Amino acid sequence: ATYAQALQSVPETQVSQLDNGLRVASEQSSQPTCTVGVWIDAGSRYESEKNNGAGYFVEHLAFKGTKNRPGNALEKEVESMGAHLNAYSTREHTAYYIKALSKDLPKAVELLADIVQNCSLEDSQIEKERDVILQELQENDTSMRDVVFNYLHATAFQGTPLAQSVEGPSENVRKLSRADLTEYLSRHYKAPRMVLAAAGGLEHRQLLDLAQKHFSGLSGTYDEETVPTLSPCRFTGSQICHREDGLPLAHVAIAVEGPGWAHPDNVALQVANAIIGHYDCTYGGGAHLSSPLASIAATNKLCQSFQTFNICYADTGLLGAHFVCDHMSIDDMMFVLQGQWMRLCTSATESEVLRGKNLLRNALVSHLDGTTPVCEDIGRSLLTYGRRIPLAEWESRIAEVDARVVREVCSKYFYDQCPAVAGFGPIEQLPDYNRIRSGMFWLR
Amino acid sequence: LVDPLTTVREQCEQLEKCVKARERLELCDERVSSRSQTEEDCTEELLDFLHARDHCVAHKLFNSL
Amino acid sequence: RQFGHLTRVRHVITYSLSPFEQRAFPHYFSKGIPNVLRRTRACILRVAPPFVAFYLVYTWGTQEFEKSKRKNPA
Amino acid sequence: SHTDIKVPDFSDYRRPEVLDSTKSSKESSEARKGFSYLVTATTTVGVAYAAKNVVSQFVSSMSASADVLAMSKIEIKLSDIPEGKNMAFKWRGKPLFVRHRTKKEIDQEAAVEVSQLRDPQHDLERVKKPEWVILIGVCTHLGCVPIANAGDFGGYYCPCHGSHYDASGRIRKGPAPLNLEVPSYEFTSDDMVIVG
Amino acid sequence: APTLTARLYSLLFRRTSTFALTIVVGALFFERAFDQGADAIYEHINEGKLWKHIKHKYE
Amino acid sequence: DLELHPPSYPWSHRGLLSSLDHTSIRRGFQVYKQVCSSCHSMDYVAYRHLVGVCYTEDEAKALAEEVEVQDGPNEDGEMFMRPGKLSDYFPKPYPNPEAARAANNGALPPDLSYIVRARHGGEDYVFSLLTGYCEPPTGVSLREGLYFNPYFPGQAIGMAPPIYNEVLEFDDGTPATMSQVAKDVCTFLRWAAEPEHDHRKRMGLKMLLMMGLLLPLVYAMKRHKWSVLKSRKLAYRPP
Amino acid sequence: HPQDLEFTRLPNGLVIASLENYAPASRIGLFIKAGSRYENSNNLGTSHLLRLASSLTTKGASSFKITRGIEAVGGKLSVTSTRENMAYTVECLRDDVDILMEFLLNVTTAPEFRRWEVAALQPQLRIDKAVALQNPQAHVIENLHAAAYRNALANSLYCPDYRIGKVTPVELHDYVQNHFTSARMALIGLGVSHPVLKQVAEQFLNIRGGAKAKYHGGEIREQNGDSLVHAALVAESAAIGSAEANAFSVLQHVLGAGPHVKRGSNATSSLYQAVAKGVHQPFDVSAFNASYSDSGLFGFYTISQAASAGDVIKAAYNQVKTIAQGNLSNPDVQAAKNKLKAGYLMSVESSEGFLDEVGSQALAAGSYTPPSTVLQQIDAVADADVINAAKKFVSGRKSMAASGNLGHTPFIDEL
Amino acid sequence: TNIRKSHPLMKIVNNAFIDLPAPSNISSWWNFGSLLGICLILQILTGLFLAMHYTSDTTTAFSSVTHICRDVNYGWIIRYMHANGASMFFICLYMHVGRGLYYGSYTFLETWNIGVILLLTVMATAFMGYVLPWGQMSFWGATVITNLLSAIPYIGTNLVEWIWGGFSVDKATLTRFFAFHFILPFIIMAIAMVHLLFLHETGSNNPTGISSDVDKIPFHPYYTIKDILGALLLILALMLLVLFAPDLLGDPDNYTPANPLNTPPHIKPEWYFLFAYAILRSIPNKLGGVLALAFSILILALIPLLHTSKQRSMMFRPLSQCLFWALVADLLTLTWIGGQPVEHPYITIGQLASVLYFLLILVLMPTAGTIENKLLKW
Amino acid sequence: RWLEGIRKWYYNAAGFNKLGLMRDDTIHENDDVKEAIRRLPENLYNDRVFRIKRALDLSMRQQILPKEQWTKYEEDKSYLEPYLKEVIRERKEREEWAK
Amino acid sequence: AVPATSESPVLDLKRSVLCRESLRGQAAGRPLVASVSLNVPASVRY
Ligand SMILES: Cc1c(-c2ccc(Cc3ccc(OC(F)(F)F)cc3)cc2)n(O)c2ccccc2c1=O
Repeated sequence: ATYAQALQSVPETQVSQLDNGLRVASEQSSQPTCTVGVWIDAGSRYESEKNNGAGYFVEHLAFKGTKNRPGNALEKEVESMGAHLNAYSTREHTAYYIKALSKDLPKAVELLADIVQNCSLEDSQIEKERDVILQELQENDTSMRDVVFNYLHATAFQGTPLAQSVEGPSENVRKLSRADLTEYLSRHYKAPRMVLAAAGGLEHRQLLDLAQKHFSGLSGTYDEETVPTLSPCRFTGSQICHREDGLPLAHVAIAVEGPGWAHPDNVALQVANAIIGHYDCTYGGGAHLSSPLASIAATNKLCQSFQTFNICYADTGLLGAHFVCDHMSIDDMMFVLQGQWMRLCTSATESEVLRGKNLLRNALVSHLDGTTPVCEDIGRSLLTYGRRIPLAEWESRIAEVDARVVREVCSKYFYDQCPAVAGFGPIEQLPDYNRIRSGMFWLR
Repeated sequence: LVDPLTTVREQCEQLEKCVKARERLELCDERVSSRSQTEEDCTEELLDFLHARDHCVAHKLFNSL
Repeated sequence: RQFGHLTRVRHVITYSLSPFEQRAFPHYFSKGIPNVLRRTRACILRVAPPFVAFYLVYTWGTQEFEKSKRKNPA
Repeated sequence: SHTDIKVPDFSDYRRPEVLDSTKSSKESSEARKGFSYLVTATTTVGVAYAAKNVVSQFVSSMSASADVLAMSKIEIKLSDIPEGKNMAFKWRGKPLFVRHRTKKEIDQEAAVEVSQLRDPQHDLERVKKPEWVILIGVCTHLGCVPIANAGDFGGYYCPCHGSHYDASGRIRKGPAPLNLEVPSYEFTSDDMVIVG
Repeated sequence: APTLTARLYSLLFRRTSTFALTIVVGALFFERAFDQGADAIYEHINEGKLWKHIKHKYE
Repeated sequence: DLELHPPSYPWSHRGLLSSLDHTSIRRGFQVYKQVCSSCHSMDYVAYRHLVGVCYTEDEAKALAEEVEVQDGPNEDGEMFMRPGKLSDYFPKPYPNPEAARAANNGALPPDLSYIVRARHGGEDYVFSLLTGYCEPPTGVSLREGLYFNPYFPGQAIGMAPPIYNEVLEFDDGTPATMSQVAKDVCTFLRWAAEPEHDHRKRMGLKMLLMMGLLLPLVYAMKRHKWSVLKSRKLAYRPP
Repeated sequence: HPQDLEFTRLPNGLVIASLENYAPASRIGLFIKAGSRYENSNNLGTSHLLRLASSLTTKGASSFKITRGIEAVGGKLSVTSTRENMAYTVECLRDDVDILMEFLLNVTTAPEFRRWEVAALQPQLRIDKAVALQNPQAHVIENLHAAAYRNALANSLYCPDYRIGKVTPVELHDYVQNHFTSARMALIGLGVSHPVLKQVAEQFLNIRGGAKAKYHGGEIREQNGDSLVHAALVAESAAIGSAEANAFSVLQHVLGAGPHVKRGSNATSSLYQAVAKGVHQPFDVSAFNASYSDSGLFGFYTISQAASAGDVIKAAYNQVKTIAQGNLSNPDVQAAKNKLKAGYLMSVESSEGFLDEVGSQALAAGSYTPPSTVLQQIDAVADADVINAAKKFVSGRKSMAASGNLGHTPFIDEL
Repeated sequence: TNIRKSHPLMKIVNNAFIDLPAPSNISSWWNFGSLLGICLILQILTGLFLAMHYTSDTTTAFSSVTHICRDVNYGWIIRYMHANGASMFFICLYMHVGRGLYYGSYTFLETWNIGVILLLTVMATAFMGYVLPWGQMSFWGATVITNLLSAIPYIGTNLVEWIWGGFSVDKATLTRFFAFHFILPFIIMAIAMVHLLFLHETGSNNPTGISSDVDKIPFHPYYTIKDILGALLLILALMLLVLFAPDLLGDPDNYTPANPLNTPPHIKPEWYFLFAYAILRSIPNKLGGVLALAFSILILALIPLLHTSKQRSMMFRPLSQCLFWALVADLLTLTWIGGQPVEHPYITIGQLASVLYFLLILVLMPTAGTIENKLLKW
Repeated sequence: RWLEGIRKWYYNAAGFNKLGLMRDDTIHENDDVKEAIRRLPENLYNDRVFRIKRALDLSMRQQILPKEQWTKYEEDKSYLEPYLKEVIRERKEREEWAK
Repeated sequence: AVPATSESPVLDLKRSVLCRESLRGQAAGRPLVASVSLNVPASVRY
């Protein structure tokens, strides 16, 4: 029973569509539990400046009652059947999903439908959830990680909708009326922009019929003027430096323009990012770690933590790394990190790329474990790719990557290219942009 | 053989700045050569004349060479 | 003393662009010429007066040396 | 909140190519780098041109000056030296012997024994024209000026230690290690020779 | 086709090895061009004044 | 002791990138040869120096052969006299300065090698001196042999006017007027003092062009690097 | 080829269990009765160092080879400690299981614990503890146990400050040699055949063999000036494997055991509503239920404002008293059962959590109880059993722990 | 981590020339340090190459220098680069000092004092350099200037004949002047390194005179690229002189050989000494004149002590600014007057200028500082 | 009193106000001033830090602020006086005690 | 091979809580678990 074989007999993903244009997608196995939910092409990128943070504001109101189940009736019903109700918003994707017993899937699909379509959005409930968001925005200021990433976007995609934070500026939070929220909803929550995804013990045929029963009313036309169509986003080589010596560790986040969801190069870039990898001070490896960045970082106590990323958006993204370190280490961290990018561009080896491949194989095979991550993979893949890509296909793309590919792909995006830099905290040492930009090429 | 120099020195000599300076020269010519026993001479007045003359000579002597 | 041990600074954000994203000479004549005239006007009557004085003490002293070397009519 | 921070408008400073916020900067990236690196590359070519000339001049300084090149060569008139007689000259602060050789001296120095000599050189490779032998008039052992038309071998003889040179300038019997020196020369017009 | 500066970058300036060989080649072509071109400008400015121009009269 | 400084004559080499008139040098040499060389030395110019400037190699060899020069010693231990060659310098009139004084009533004729460089005004000065000899003004006379020149310091010189109309016939048949003879000899004395003149100016042009190229390029490189900082915005955002 | 779990207990005591499910990935876990409870007051924090100490040099593999070799094949090695067990786990693609297995056996059966390597590792105790104690839940729960017990379960998972830098190589050897034995070990696997696991366990995991937890009731009070006060109050509950334990688990979900809806107000949580009635400022309350081989702790954990800690704790305690007096309808106990039933199945939904339950059961009991049998045992809890659990808690000797500005946090004897 | 910060030699270079934290706002007046180094290297090279062809024997000396210019390959361009390079040096020096005065850089005491030493050493070098060609101004310049030391009581007359190595400036003087002239630039190089060693203890001053620790940028690339541009402009100035007017800043009398009988009309040192030469000639008494010429340079050592203003730079100080530019214009007057014959009106102007020089430094600019303070309620 | 005309003139002539600096920002840092600065409260120190940063950046560009934004003679608070006065008063006490 | 839920630093200032909505989920309900690894950041569970 080999690995190549194992991939062939992974459960396939079923794909059907409704009249209005809602896609229904399903992965089945004999399991006592399930996860089902609605994924929507909606988020901060689709928001203008006047209504930024609306999708986030909505997310707060989603579980606060419906027309059919007023106030805490929605809440009570989820709790009493042992179900778990959850939501998230990114810059491009809003998503609501429910984890339930398999037998309770009809009611599960019904409740999701009631949340999306018949959302109360009460006057008093709005004014209550207004203060809640303001306090979350204050909590967020205390998370240096969150702040530096919001900054990276803000400078990287400056003067576009991708510069905007998901949560919105406090000005908007304090002013957004119920008129704004209902207008936002009817414009962006449409059947062709949406996907109903489900995983666990679930007959696909049943889900599709349940979608008919409850999601038929979903609007799938747009009027004469306007049809949501994202403009491309201009990446800018830029720096944002929030100097705040009062904080005890420095956060730096640096990235070049990535290719975005569609592009095959994403597979080779994943392999490269796996080579460099990630680290923190609790890792068992230390000096003997495989990644030269990690082993050098560990032995010289350069940083407390770092990760490589590759963030994907529609026709663009952020490819790089984030690190957290001592105020005297920022220069040396940058040096070694940029040194790694250069080494992969120019001189990546077969055996290290093989390691990267093996990491990535492992990464996405074990991440898709349990119904929730698989439900999410179904939901979002249908929005981003237009399909679920089977594990067997990922494996074919991975086997195709050799040392030559990693070089050529990395050179495209990293070598002699302007990055976006965000730093926060005691960043006195944080290298000058010219020194950073000169560190994106080698003289050889 | 006529020298272009001595032609131009004549040409320049009949200008307002020259003729005024040439009269200053002739004043002291028949002031010192008329008076007896004064140790004063007329170097100064000659050089005033030549400064004005040879400045003009320079400006167009080199045309004939 | 190294970068990182210079001094204490708090709550100051710095935004900047890559040199490949921008032009070397933005508004070089448009904003340059007026800023030059502003800077010239600002220092002119601190800088200039002594050098006017030099010019005068010089041109006075020069032709005074010439006059002194001539004979006096007496 | 920190969400209130929005990056200032940089439009005044931006390149034309990256003004359009709805278009990808990736189109213009190949170009914008090209322009700026061209400036750098052009500069380096200019600096190279300069430094080449500066270095090259300084190097030139150390090579022979005009007045040292002036004494490099000496012209000799061949019609001014009769057949048989030697004529001395002053060359690079040395005597310089030019000798018109007779048809007897030519044939007599032609069929000499090659091996017997201390410094084995045949006559047709010591000279360019058979009737003219040009040599430096410094005795090779410890430096004297050899006297013409004397000695045992009938060429040049030295009263310092006891050396005997033949008519071809080769050491035959004495303490000298290497023959009298054959300089670098060429005949120009059949009447004249330049040594040097 | 991409722009002129872009062709220059991808073909000559991206790899630092090609960038350097470019400089060395270009400097040779520049040197002979500049020298010959500037000498022409000098000798025209001083037409008939130089030994080079009056050489023929005594040969 | 009043002073008349020379006017600025429009020389063929006055301009920034203007070379010396080499034919004028060739005439000017002959004015040194025929007129000066029996009074003034010119120790730093040899017969080889003329080659590729005013005369060919063969012409300069002929000019060198024409003159006497001492050489030695020969094997006898004597100093002989021989016909000159390219390597010989222009020969001094007298054996020493003390001899020179006796031949000119006390006054020593200066060496002319650097005369253009060693006198304020240069070729403007010498030209004025040579052509400026005139009758003295009234009230004036010097010692018997000290002549009147208005351009010489102290107004009196111990040199007989050396040039006049047809003091020589020129090789190329130029009408030898006093003005023409002075102009030519000055052009030669300019070259005598500064042989580098024509090369110097060639270099100047090539430097001006290279600087015309490099300065705005290096200035552009400067603005490029600095543009990170010139653009930057600061904001103070306390809690 | 549709597959369910296989099971073996060797004559030497060791359990092997394995479901061959033909997934691309393979998780293998060696579970050992070697948790913090098996330390005494002379070797405290030894198990903490031992948890950091895999990937030190072994007999068959170097420190370098363990790290490089596992990373080479994209794999992972984890070491997990409770108070009662230690769990060594390896993941990889199924083609590399016998490479990872070789490493797993080396780590657990033959570590060298070299003096220079063990000494070099000592500062990692401080880093790992420091990080963990950033969660205030860690302070309170570690103190809660220390308060509630005299010895075994009182032990902290993290090495006491005074012992950091002082855990010797001998102590590490002693701990492994005394606790990592066939009689105390269960070797679990997914995506690997049962016959080949059995043969590994017979040939490489046959090694020879080597006090009851006394409940005390105390309180521990960390004064630290936070504007929020974490606090937990428990009484002795029952032992895992007894039927009474199931009653406590149901009582936990009647009272309220964490959130069901994102940003939700917890309308069915009995505790949260009881507290939210009196005091509206920021807070959280949950029922706390630990269950061990010897003993158990049941109670509740509050997070409250410094000034409101008195009000919140007493409000929470009062809600348990009404449950103990008899105020409890079927619809509540039905809801609570539905939660627990769903929660259990959801915890074994992933193949990570499934491995944890298979191995967990294998140590504390004889064999594997299927999900269907567990749900039937939840249903077996009558309303009467829930009221007895509550009654037990109310009249039982109390243990408490707090961290925060405790100026208005009451003592046990103030309650 | 890198071998720029690790390697013992690269570490020094990385800290002094690359990662050096420099103020963001330093102006063009900060380029002159860089340029003085370039001048120094430039002199050493051209100088060494000239020394390969020169001879210090009195008879052959003048002839060797001309032999360089006429027969040595590109010997002329080397020779005139070296002579105009000495002018470019002194231009660079006075600009560099002026910057220090105006912006109050002299508060960096050790840096400043070593500066004064450097100044004095460059002066000694350039004085002895001008003698080497052995023309008129060389010989007679050296004679008059040296012989000022005979005005010292008791010993002065001995001292003069000890420098000379004889009874006039002759054979032994020229040879030793060649030896001292060769060695001194190397000594300068060493002292210049001590100069920077102290500068990098504090880092650089800037135009505001306000501490720049809140806004330092790394030296590379910002000021490496500025210094390249500066060096480029320095080469232009130098080569403009060398190729278009090599005789402009020199004197004609140094093209006739040195004559111990025939005295030149108006004997004077090279342009960069003329200000202090004028101060010497103001005072009628000779020993007084020497002590004034001495104090006209050494007063630089006194400047830090004379600082009164509560602000460091003259940027925010109108009265001082004017008095500074008066002091500059006065120095330009002393250079003019220094070049003139000793007669009316150049005697009186020179006396009046010399009074004004010391008056500005010792009385007026200190007073101006204190007036400015009291205008700001300080 | 009567010299307030000249003080107002001098203020604008000096022109540190054109960079948005207050007088006490321009004070040359000796050992007393260093200590006085070190004793400033968070707010006054960080203000000082920024005002200077802004001025240095303006100096770097060779520009000034808009005239509305210039420091107004009347609004120039003497923020460093109380700290510096005491630092000096303290040192003079130690210097006295040292005799 | 997957990075953890939270990247760990030592001496990094703690994250604030301001409301009920962020504070629920925190109250411990089950006894502690501790993992350490080769690849994944170290975690402590309820
Ligand atoms: C060291 C420094 C230099 C500097 C000076 C000279 C050089 C090049 C050089 C030229 C000659 C040279 O010769 C010798 F003998 F070794 F000194 C040595 C180096 C480079 C940088 N600049 O420009 C500065 C400009 C502004 C502020 C501080 C500095 C600052 O601190």
